[PDB]
Amino acid sequence: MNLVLMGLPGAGKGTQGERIVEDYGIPHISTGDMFRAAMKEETPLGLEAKSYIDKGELVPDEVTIGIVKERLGKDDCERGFLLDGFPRTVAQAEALEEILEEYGKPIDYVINIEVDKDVLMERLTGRRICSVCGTTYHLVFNPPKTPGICDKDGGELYQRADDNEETVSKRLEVNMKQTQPLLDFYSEKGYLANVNGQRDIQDVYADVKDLLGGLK
Ligand SMILES: Nc1ncnc2c1ncn2[C@@H]1O[C@H](COP(=O)(O)OP(=O)(O)OP(=O)(O)OP(=O)(O)OP(=O)(O)OC[C@H]2O[C@@H](n3cnc4c(N)ncnc43)[C@H](O)[C@@H]2O)[C@@H](O)[C@H]1O
Ligand SMILES: [Mg+2]
Ligand SMILES: [Zn+2]
Repeated sequence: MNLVLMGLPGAGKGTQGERIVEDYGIPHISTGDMFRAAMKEETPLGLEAKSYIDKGELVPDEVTIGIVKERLGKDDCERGFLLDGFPRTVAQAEALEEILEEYGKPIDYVINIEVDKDVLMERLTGRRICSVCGTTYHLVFNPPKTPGICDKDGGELYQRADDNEETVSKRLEVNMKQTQPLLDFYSEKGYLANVNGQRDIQDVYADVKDLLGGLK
């Protein structure tokens, strides 16, 4: 089960991925999460990536591809993996092709979670994340039972630094111009799957799960 999750900022990659990992147990590989973890530990990678992430810009291809290549080679990817937020440029897609060719783990499906750009600002500014487990909530669409705290572990929730109007706008701008070329790239390969992401979380996952049967 080799999967790629793609979608505009806030479309629900992390939300849907959390459901996939629970049902199948494949590693959830999010480049965004990897960069932020690096930013927290203040590693050289983290500091370099921060400049781009804080502005809502894409981190350069070379360094991004490098960390994904190493990640996909780990033992936990033996039965499959879930890429989240990578690739997000045709160049990264072409690089991944070579990487998976080397590992002998070609992509089964590229799942595009389609959501109108006009509703994503609301999805992100209203997002609140658990500082302990990283699961996401939304003040309106999926609120925690007790405001400010995680339903699972009681951890304090926060708002990601880049989820402000200005940066969200840049993120949408930067990723929107990369969207059609990526869709065309995978449509040509014959394994692009489009899912309507503008429905309730479990309804979206129902369609996502419909694509996962028979992948080992
Ligand atoms: N490959 C790469 N190359 C170069 N640079 C890279 C890179 N990868 C990462 N980067 C850098 O890292 C930065 C951050 O990357 P990243 O963390 O990947 O940013 P992102 O792509 O913008 O995605 P998000 O995490 O913000 O949203 P999501 O789709 O996972 O949504 P979620 O499930 O939380 O949902 C959002 C909200 O909506 C709610 N929600 C979810 N589903 C629904 C639903 N069905 N209905 C209503 N609300 C919902 C949630 O509760 C939540 O509040 C980038 O901007 C870039 O700078
Ligand atoms: Mg995410
Ligand atoms: Zn939590």
